[PDB]
Amino acid sequence: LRLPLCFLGVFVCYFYYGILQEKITRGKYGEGAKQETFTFALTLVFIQCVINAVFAKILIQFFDTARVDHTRSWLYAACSISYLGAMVSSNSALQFVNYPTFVLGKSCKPIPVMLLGVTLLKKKYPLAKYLCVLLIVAGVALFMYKPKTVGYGELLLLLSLTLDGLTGVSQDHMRAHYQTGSNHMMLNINLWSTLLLGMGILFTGELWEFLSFAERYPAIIYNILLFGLTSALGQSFIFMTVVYFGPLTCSIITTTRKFFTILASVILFANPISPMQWVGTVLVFLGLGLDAKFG
Amino acid sequence: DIVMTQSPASLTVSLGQSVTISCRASENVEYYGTSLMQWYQQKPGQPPKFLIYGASNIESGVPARFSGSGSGTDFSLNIHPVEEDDIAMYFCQQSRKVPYTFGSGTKLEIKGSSGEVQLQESGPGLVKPSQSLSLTCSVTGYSITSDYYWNWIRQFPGNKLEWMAYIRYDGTSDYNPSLKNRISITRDTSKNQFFLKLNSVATEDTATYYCARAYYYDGINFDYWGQGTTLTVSSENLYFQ
Ligand SMILES: Nc1ncnc2c1ncn2[C@@H]1O[C@H](COP(=O)(O)OP(=O)(O)NP(=O)(O)O)[C@@H](O)[C@H]1O
Repeated sequence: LRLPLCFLGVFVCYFYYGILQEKITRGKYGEGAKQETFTFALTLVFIQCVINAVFAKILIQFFDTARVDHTRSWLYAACSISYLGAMVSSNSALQFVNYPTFVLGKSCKPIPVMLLGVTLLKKKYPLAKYLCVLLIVAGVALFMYKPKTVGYGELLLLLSLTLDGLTGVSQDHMRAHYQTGSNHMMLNINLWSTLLLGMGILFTGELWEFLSFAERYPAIIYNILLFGLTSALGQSFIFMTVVYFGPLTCSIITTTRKFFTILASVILFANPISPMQWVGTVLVFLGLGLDAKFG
Repeated sequence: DIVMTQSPASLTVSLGQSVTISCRASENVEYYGTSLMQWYQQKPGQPPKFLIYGASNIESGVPARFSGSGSGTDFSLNIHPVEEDDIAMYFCQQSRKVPYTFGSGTKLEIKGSSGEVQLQESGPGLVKPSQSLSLTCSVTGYSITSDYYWNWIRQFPGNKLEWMAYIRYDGTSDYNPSLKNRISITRDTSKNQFFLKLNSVATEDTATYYCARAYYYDGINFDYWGQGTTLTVSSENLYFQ
């Protein structure tokens, strides 16, 4: 038994997922006056949720079908609301901000999770937090803010961070009190989010517009489909890595994956970055790694 | 399956003393920081009474005297102001793995000596070996199609409990892997009953069978119990005895 693939599969899958997301959301469809921007975040998130739910169903039906799910449906619905809210808010924010900024902001999960835990759950962090978390804040203030009001994009990113913190709190509570497996939770929350997003797109009137837009630029279809696939397989790998190595291994793996994704976005796509902004990303990632190691 | 061992077989204690009963599991019973342990109390000739879940959380209605502590593979139940009421056999149960297992039981004895759910079990008393048996548990005051687990458990002579199986209101059922090939659990919603059928009963099946209602929270907790029905497997017809 060899486990390099715990690194290789997750890294490749999520790296390609990030590249496809950048190519889709920030792509320059059309030209000149005919140029159009991808404003259909709901449809993208709905497709991703559908693909993830299908893969989760396959995984549970083929892997470890003996387990019985003790969780309550309403808990799954409540978690899925925040989960899909976070995903939609982040994807919509990506329309305004660059991709490096989007990923860096979405990486700062520890700050909202600590705030939620201390303010609501009352858990105290002697050394796990309050140290290497101020490092993350310093890095963000170095990158997002510079010496030389905030727009819609960072507001939406902050909202996504808050929703992600709420989702994490709910998931932790349900895991503790109902012993829910990763595959079952992933399937259920993805199904609930798929239903909610289907209702939202159908009633909002965005499905017709998205279909017309795709008809205008058919290639995007392929892209988004691949994107969805890369969001599933990699996720599955992470699940395995959760049960094979442990949580710390998964955390460090995703941290290095995010760093390499930022590097790829900066270099391949010619996203403009400058000195004293690289320092912010370095500080953020160092703080995230130290927090993962301790606590 | 996890084997639960209760350290004190029987504790001779006086009134007012602080009594601690220790239970140990063969494997860690923690899951994301939650200890899946339950403590029940059984008075003589009565079904077990649910006391504690999660190893530290006192069930509503239980006196504040009882408390729980411990983690990993070692747990303890403490009663500081012991009274006459808390005189019984205490059982520790693990809900980490599907074949839920109870402790051997610790007996405590003193020196010098429509608004609720009703479960009723019925079935034959004396049965020849190799015959097929069918116990029926009928529920009144509640519907088996609402959010609760309905379990069949049996207690052997010597007070050794053993969870046989259960059926959820969704229709999903779980079985003890040891007995999975011998028992079958079914339900009839029209009459609001559920049945347990045993094939090829043997002399080792003699026991008191309870049907219980349980809810899952930090482990399965058999909060409501039936009155228990005795079953004796023998090759002789019991007459004049
Ligand atoms: N045990 C787990 N560890 C990490 N991610 C998990 C786990 N279970 C499910 N996931 C999901 O897997 C995905 C990993 O993608 P990613 O965007 O890197 O998450 P992350 O929050 O940035 N890193 P992490 O804190 O480890 O989940 C997320 O959607 C997580 O919710």
